[PDB]
Amino acid sequence: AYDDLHEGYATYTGSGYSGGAFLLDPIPSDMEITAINPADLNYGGVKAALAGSYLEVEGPKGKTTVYVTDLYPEGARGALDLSPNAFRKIGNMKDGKINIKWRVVKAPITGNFTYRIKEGSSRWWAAIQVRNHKYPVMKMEYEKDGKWINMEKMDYNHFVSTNLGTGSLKVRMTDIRGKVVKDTIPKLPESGTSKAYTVPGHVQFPE
Amino acid sequence: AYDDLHEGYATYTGSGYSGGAFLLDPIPSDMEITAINPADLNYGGVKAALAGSYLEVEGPKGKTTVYVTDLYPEGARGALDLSPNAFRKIGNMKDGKINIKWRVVKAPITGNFTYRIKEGSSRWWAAIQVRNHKYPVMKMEYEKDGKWINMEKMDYNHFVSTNLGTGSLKVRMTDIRGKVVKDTIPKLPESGTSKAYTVPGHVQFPE
Ligand SMILES: OC[C@H]1O[C@@H](O[C@H]2[C@H](O)[C@@H](O)[C@H](O[C@@H]3[C@@H](O)[C@H](O[C@H]4[C@H](O)[C@@H](O)[C@H](O[C@H]5[C@H](O)[C@@H](O)[C@H](O[C@H]6[C@H](O)[C@@H](O)[C@H](O[C@@H]7[C@@H](O)[C@H](O[C@H]8[C@H](O)[C@@H](O)[C@H](O)O[C@@H]8CO)O[C@H](CO)[C@H]7O)O[C@@H]6CO)O[C@@H]5CO)O[C@@H]4CO)O[C@H](CO)[C@H]3O)O[C@@H]2CO)[C@H](O)[C@@H](O)[C@@H]1O
Repeated sequence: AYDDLHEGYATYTGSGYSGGAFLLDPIPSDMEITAINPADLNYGGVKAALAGSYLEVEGPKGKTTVYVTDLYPEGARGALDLSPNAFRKIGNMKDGKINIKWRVVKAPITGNFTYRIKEGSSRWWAAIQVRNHKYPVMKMEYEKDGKWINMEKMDYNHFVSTNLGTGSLKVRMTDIRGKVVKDTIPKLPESGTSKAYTVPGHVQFPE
Repeated sequence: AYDDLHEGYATYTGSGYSGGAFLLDPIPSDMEITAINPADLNYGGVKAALAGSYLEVEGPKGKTTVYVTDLYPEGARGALDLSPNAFRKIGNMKDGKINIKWRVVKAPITGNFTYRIKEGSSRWWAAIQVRNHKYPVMKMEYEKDGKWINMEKMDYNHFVSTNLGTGSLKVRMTDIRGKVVKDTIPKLPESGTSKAYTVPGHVQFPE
């Protein structure tokens, strides 16, 4: 059915503010964040499906919302590793591990997607990340010669393809609800950029 | 390689000195070279098997030896597209096409292999080309955790693999006669190299 909660346990950690597997840096220190177990992270057989999602997390002392910035490698199904500023709002940190119920919620954000084009990217091979997205990005495609080509999502929260073609890149993104939106990204470099770079986008998933 | 024989036709072209498919630049402008039909290029099911090979070619007026630098995309079985300085030695330039016989021969070179590490190569993905080899290179393997891993030869005359591991790279090369030599290459970088570079090798195929 429509919007189920997930039972699990929360622990806490100070990692994930920097060097998180989803390459979402910089994370401001006042942000409530979490790492997420692999089974839940990879919903639908899509690697990093929940990367950059937001979760409402309910514990014994209340509820709070966290930004998913990292993998919780040894986490069981249902398990989250929150930042302590988030954890304290829903449980006593003396307890170390707490019972929780969580679910994906609409991101508390404004504006459009922002894209990050990974170092190494070119017309030959590219890795494109979506940031500032209101719901998990389950799918990304690009058009080439009138056909839409699926992009595999990677563990490091970018969508990848090869031989994408020349000129501007028409892309389309699908969320966890199945809503599809469409955008354009400027032509990829002749050859691999030494640095990742940012492209502010011009669409957002519907409310 | 010791013995071999092909019958076909040759034409001639000015291409292949620069920007040839096999990424063998720079080629001296007065070197004797040829482009080669796809069927014979991809001998034994190896893409670009004969890239960087040397052929002895016989026409009506004599024989000469040529360096294979490019693909002859439209050539039929046995067909070659020679540089005009090579065509001149074995045929009448006033003909647009000639009967030829040819065979893979020992490279008229001295010294050991040279490797070219393609731009963007790293421990995660690498494309390695062998240069200055006496016979066609049919196979390249590298060692990883005590096991030998085969690298796919690409159309662009490099061998490719992924997750090659850290540290210096033990490789082994097999020619078209089935001769095998082994060597070591310096470690690959942690991120895609910004520029292609060459590295001196320390072995050569036997005479
Ligand atoms: O999280 C906790 C967990 O951690 C675990 O460890 C993790 C660790 O935490 C992670 O950091 C790490 O994950 C990531 C890692 O996987 C990642 O790997 C990437 C890397 O970043 C990239 O840089 C690299 O990029 C290369 C591509 O892979 C490669 O495929 C691409 O290929 C291109 C070439 O670039 C291009 O030059 C080439 O050549 C062209 C030809 O295409 C062309 O052909 C055409 C002809 O011209 C034309 O005539 C004909 O008609 O058409 C032809 C086309 O069909 O020819 C021209 C010349 O003519 C050539 O120039 O073409 C290729 C096209 O595909 O190049 C890329 C260059 O960058 O990719 C790799 C992946 O492969 O790195 C990141 C770093 O941030 C890392 O995060 O993983 C580890 C391990 O899991 C722990 O294990 C665990 O314990 C913890 O719990």
